[PDB]
Amino acid sequence: VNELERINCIPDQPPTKATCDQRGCCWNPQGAVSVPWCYYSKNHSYHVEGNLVNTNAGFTARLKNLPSSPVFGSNVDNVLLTAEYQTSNRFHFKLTDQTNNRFEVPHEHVQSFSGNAAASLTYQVEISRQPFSIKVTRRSNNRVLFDSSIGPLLFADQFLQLSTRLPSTNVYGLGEHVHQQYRHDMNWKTWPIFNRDTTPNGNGTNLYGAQTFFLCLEDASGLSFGVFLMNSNAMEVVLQPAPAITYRTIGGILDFYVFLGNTPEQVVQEYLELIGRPALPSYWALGFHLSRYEYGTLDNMREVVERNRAAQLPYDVQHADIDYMDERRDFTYDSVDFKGFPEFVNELHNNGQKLVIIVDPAISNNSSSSKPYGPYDRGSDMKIWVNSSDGVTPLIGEVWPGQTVFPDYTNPNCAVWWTKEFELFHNQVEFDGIWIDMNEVSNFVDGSVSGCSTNNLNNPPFTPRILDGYLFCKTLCMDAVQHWGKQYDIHNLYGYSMAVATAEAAKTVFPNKRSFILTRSTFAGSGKFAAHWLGDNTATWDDLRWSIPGVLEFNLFGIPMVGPDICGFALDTPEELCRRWMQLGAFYPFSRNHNGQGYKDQDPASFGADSLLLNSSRHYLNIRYTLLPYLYTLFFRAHSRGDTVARPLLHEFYEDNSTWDVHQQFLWGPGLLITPVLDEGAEKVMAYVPDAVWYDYETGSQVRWRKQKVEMELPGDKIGLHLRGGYIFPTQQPNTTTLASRKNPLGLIIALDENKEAKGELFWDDGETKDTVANKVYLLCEFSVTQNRLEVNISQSTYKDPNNLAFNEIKILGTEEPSNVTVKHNGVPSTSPTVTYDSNLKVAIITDIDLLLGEAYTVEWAH
Ligand SMILES: *[C@@H]1O[C@H](CO)[C@@H](O[C@@H]2O[C@H](CO)[C@@H](O)[C@H](O)[C@H]2NC(C)=O)[C@H](O)[C@H]1NC(C)=O
Ligand SMILES: *[C@@H]1O[C@H](CO)[C@@H](O[C@H]2O[C@H](CO)[C@@H](O)[C@H](O)[C@H]2NC(C)=O)[C@H](O)[C@H]1NC(C)=O
Ligand SMILES: [O-]S([O-])([O-])O[C@@H](CO)[C@H](O)C[S@+]1C[C@@H](O)[C@H](O)[C@H]1CO
Ligand SMILES: *[C@@H]1O[C@H](CO)[C@@H](O)[C@H](O)[C@H]1NC(C)=O
Repeated sequence: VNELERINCIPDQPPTKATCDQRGCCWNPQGAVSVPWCYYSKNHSYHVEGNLVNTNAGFTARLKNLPSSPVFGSNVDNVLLTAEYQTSNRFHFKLTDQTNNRFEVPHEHVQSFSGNAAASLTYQVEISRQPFSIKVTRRSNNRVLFDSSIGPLLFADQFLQLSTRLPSTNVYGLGEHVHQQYRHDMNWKTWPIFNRDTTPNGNGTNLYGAQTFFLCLEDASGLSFGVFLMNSNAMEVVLQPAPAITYRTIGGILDFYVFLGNTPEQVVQEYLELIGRPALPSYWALGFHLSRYEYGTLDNMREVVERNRAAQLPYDVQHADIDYMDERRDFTYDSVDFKGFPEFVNELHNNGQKLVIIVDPAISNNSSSSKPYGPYDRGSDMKIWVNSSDGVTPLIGEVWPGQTVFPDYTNPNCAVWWTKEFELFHNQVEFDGIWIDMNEVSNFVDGSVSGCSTNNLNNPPFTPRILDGYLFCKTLCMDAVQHWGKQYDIHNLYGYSMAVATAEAAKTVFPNKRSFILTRSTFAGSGKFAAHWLGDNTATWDDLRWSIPGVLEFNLFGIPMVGPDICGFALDTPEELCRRWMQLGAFYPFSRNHNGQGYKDQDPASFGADSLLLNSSRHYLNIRYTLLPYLYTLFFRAHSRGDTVARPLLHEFYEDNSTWDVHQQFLWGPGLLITPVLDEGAEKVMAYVPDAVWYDYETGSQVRWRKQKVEMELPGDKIGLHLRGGYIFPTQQPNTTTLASRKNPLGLIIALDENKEAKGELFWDDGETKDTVANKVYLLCEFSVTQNRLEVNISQSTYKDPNNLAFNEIKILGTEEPSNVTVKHNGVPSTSPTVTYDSNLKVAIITDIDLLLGEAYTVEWAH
């Protein structure tokens, strides 16, 4: 045995020979660090009994256990393998108890498969019988993608395990964690997954969400595949240098999906097709958001709002944290410190801004006849709470307002209660979106106010390496009871179910609008309902650096609208760190400056009306807003096709192995390269310039760099922004809110490639109505440039913006002097455009032009 292939047979304790012998494993302490001293033997697990049986969907096999006696609970003697050739690029297999029904995730989007095995498979599946293994290979080149033969299948009631070899160490995904790097280097590492309120720091613990998907770039040709495990039980994922990955879960079933694609982007598309593509956001939600924990008073909140508006900061959304509530209670505001809250919301709305309020799941149980609490009263009447293990008494915990009960969002009647609570609150306070927090679910006591009973759910035979080492730590008892089942099985689905419910609520509170939902806890598929933020970070340079892989990973997960708390939640932020964080933060898909209780102000204007931080912030936010039609079109593609929005370099440049672990840079879509300074004291960054033509966004000049590391010079007031040759970027003159910006002239930036060609597109709809894509009420155009000619082509035209919008400026990068510029509208010349040329920089700008949005044009020139 090569020691890098050993599968650890004592994951639970320090290795000893007595235990090894007792478990039938192999003993060989003579390895390197982390190499398992005790590991599974070549032949001792399951075997196929009899023949495989062809089915309409695929095949089944009966697997039978070669007798080994109880280690982590009751073992499953007879396992059923069910395999389905669901599509040409998606393989599904599950391992279940032949004789007993077990918990299976009640996912809201994923459906059971009916009908027939797909034609034209890109993959082939091979099963071995003695012992059992399953292998998925790519048909085109026979590359083995999934191969469980490296280790056993373990299948006990509370311990299920399967391993697979991997064809490369280009592995990305898993969550929710702070991985620090984007690529998993595959040296020995265990990642626990169990939704938990915990700090995203350098310790690598389980965090708020549960995301089992990973993507593997097989080679430089771009060929890639992905694996997803549909299991909501506590689990851990073990990486080793074979290279190989092992999934080790303490409940449910092994329900796997394998996705193949020609590019990493196609693997993401295949995954999102299964689990659900992200919601198209409200266009306003792409603006800058400002927030903090404890303004304390409305007067304080208004002062912050007003100084940032005074500074002309692009600034669409104000969040209001639990300090707006009457004693941290949902669906109230503090009639004293937040006296006049309704008038403030009118002021926000009148300035074209939006209000997002925090809502916690936990409901105060403190209600009397003297002092009634309506949400508790109504929730109790409807009987919609999570119950203790008796199945009838609501479970009591403790969160912000004190003792609380917790909504059971898995019960359809709960969402009716939840909706009515929001419709009543909204009559008082006209919020525009909802921030759901503390939904792991997070509890200030362990399990409940009376703790947890000792039993196999609260105290299982095996516990993954979760923070604090008990399942019920800072959450509900594992034997608590909900409509979908016991908390042991569905704990990881609480935040998911809460987002589903909250989205159901938005149907009523915000009729036919998308609104905005931001969630802390997530499961696979939560991006269909909500944005995400990366949680309670800290104002340190480490946190700044760690933000990028977090953003990228959530994009792979189909939650593209993601960002951290810009400047850092915990701690006073240093000015230089906040300045570099706001530069980068202008380019996070979800851009929010948020701050913890007590710390100094970190809103941009608090640094001074004439500070470099404010100046720089406003400069880069105005760039963000200029480019919002490009960003919005990227979200349209994420929603309708499944593309990422914040994208790793390797997704566009996989042919170049220098891009495979770049994590200090990223792209917006295919064309915009963002290079932040992420080091204290630095005025340069060490960056990689991929193999393309690149133009400096601000000046339009073509960089000398191509396919190389560079020291990019970036002074206190600069972040690197380069546009890729071959791409056309739609823009719109910025303003301080998107309500206003969306009325402005549009522009095109044409970044020419080596052949003087470029392509791009623009999606445009009303920016807020739900189902504009489903109901095909939108504009989609395509731009293409070939040497002497720009064509504006209209592929869908069922929305005409009433603001009479037009392209009034075209900037061409990397061009020789155009001359004789002519504009035609469906063939008819022409109106005679002004052209300015910079011969040194090779930039042409065409003005005094009026190309109506939604109309076909040709713009032609000579050299
Ligand atoms: C939690 O306990 C309550 C009782 O406290 C259960 O409420 C039942 O709800 C249905 C209507 O949905 C009624 O028909 C039953 O009569 C209720 N029970 C009683 C005795 O009041 C609720 O079902 C429990 N929840 C779970 C998930 O088991
Ligand atoms: C940005 O939006 C503001 C609204 O906040 C626009 O404000 C002005 O627009 C008109 C001038 O063309 C005035 O007649 C309005 O009264 C005025 N409103 C204000 C400032 O409160 C402004 O034009 C927009 N600017 C850009 C660059 O688009
Ligand atoms: O450390 S402390 O801030 O007190 O509490 C954290 C640990 O439980 C919570 O997650 C903070 S919550 C999440 C944070 O975005 C909100 O601003 C806080 C108030 O709603
Ligand atoms: C790990 O957690 C501890 C608290 O238990 C914290 O003080 C420490 O800073 C963390 N370590 C890292 C590497 O961030």
